[PDB]
Amino acid sequence: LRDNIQGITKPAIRRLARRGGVKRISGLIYEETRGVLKVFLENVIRDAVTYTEHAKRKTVTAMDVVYALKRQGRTLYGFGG
Amino acid sequence: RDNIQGITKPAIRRLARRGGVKRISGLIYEETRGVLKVFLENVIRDAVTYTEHAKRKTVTAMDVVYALKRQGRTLYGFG
Amino acid sequence: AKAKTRSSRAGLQFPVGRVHRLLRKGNYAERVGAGAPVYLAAVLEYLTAEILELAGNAARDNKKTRIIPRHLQLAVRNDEELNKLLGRVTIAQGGVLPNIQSVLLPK
Amino acid sequence: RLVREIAQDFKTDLRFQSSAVMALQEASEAYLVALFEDTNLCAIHAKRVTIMPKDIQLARRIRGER
Amino acid sequence: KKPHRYRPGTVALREIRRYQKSTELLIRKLPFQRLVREIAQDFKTDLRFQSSAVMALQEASEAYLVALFEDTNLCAIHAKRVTIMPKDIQLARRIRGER
Amino acid sequence: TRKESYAIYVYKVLKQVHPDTGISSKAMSIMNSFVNDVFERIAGEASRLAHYNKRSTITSREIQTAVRLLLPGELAKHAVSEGTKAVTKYTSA
Amino acid sequence: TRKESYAIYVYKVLKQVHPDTGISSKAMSIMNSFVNDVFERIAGEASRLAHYNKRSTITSREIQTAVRLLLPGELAKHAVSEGTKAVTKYTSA
DNA sequence: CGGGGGACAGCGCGTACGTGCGTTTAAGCGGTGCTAGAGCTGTCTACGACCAATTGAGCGGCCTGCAGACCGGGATTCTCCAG
DNA sequence: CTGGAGAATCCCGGTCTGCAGGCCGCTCAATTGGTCGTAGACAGCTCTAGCACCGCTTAAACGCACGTACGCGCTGTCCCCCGC
Repeated sequence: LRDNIQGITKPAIRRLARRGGVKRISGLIYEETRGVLKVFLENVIRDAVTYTEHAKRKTVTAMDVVYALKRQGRTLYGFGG
Repeated sequence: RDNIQGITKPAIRRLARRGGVKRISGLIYEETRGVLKVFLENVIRDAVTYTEHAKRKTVTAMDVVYALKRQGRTLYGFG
Repeated sequence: AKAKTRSSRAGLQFPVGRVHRLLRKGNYAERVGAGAPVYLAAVLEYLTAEILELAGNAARDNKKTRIIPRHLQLAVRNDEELNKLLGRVTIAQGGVLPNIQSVLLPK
Repeated sequence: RLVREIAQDFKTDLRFQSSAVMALQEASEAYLVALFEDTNLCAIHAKRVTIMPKDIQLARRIRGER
Repeated sequence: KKPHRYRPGTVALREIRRYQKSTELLIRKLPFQRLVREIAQDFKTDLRFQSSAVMALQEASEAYLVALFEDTNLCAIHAKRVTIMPKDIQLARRIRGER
Repeated sequence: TRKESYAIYVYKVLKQVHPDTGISSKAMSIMNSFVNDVFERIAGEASRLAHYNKRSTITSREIQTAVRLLLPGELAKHAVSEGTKAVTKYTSA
Repeated sequence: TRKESYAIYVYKVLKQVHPDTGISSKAMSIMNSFVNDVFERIAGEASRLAHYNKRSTITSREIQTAVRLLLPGELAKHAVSEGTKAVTKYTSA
């Protein structure tokens, strides 16, 4: 598993910005977006894995993700509750 | 009764300076007055709620501490 | 006498007994008062009624007979107080409010 | 005086510990200073050295207060 | 005998309208799962994943990214511009408290 | 095993206000999660209130105070009215 | 009556790290507030974890997980080391 | 990959700022005085925990018809341009 | 201004299908009734601090004159992002 952050293609970020209400986009944005997304994903997954390990489990559940998001002040509905 | 005008422009300028602000427009002062008023309502409402639930008539500092804490603004040095 | 549900006694749709059980099992306090579960059930029922009413209005506006997450998001975000309450909540498959800034409009 | 005047549309005849008043002043001043610094950053981003209330509005909007 | 091309920006507005009404995910699922597993590799090996978990991460990330894009658009407009600059993103994240 | 939820009561309320409106499963789970979250918020605030006042009981007064603290304006007032009405009805009957 | 605090223990810690540095009352008041804040954060997170795994007991493992979740990086590592060492020493003693 | 239109650099200006001095004010301090109300104490009583027996509401499993999704083809709208 | 032209979108039948919702058996969690212990509701007492007042004092706010630099409008250039 190497070089997957390039998997987020430029059209994907373009669609994300269009949903975000962005009309004109600079070309040197996408790598910054990828870095920020990587930071966010790392922060969430760290706590998710911490929860999974404290339960002595080997698979990560969505419910662990729910707790991790809740502890970071980002509550998500519709994934088990 | 216009205690909102008790917040004179020198105090606003001083706060901006501590905030690292160099040049200030003249329209700023009233905007700060309004924003500060909104903040004060938000805190004081909860403070009075806590004071009333305790069936008290005097607001204690601990009430303000709880109100600030539940708003995401933790304060130390008062209990 | 025959058993009569406390929800019926207070005329509510939500299970007061389950609420009391959860209150006792949540380590919230040593003892739980008698009327507190009723109060909580009433509040939950009222809030549920509010959100469901707005979601149904939105779904009928979209001309569908079932409420989907999109309608829920629209109802929550369009209401000032509901959006204020759910300010830090992410709704799965909720989409976004179709809002466009004026300066980007073609002139 | 401003605090006492504000503390009238929730209840009447409210007594106050001094410590509550000073804690309110501390919190208010800290919040105002932080808002000022954010406003300064916003104005600088607009290639300016003078802050006008639209900067405050944008700062509070991004902060989520708005 | 003309290509009949639309002016720069109207297509952008049309796709903004398109994507502000939809709710589906905008990212390919397989690359996102691969990246998620790659990131998780650095915390614990041989980790298994429920699919609902990966969907949860995708939804949360896309929502957060949309919010950040909306804030960045406001920041850039404050600079009286139309194109988004990375400095706008940095300022927005700093103001949010993430920096 | 068996898991419980608020599905039946939510469906009842839906039929009460919009008798001719259906609901999808995902949305139904969304309401379930929403109810759970509100429950946790009110319960935690009530527990903090009780601990602050050095009390052993969670009464309806604490629930009302927590509702006032956690709800914005008109929502808080209407919820307080509903809770008081339900408490009065249950006490009478 | 009498109110307890952390003044003596913080004073001893200060004398360990800076055996000559004094302190003002406002500073140690802030110290006690910070100590209480951290205590409540960790204890609440530990209780949340225990309820998450359907367990009635709070052990040192729960506190270790809570500290790992609440403290960033090197602080978390060092605190884990301190807690482990103290636990091992107390058990051996 | 063509190209337009947006980013940006540079310049004029006039005014809304900053800066300093004379003036008025009200904040701050110290003192006196009063009492409302916080805080503490004894009591008992009503209310909540707890347990035994009962049962029916709600959860699990099954099934189904229709809401909604998916085609396709005209109908209608929106935008661009040449006049 | 203003028709055409072309592309984009809407809409209305027509068809299929997964799940929303209803039905059913069962069981365990809610209910009912009775016991008992004890938390707090309540009355009563104390005395602290919060409120109000007054008189000085002087630092700070205020008003104002004045001058300049900066925010803003305008213009020309180019490059780079968009439509395809």
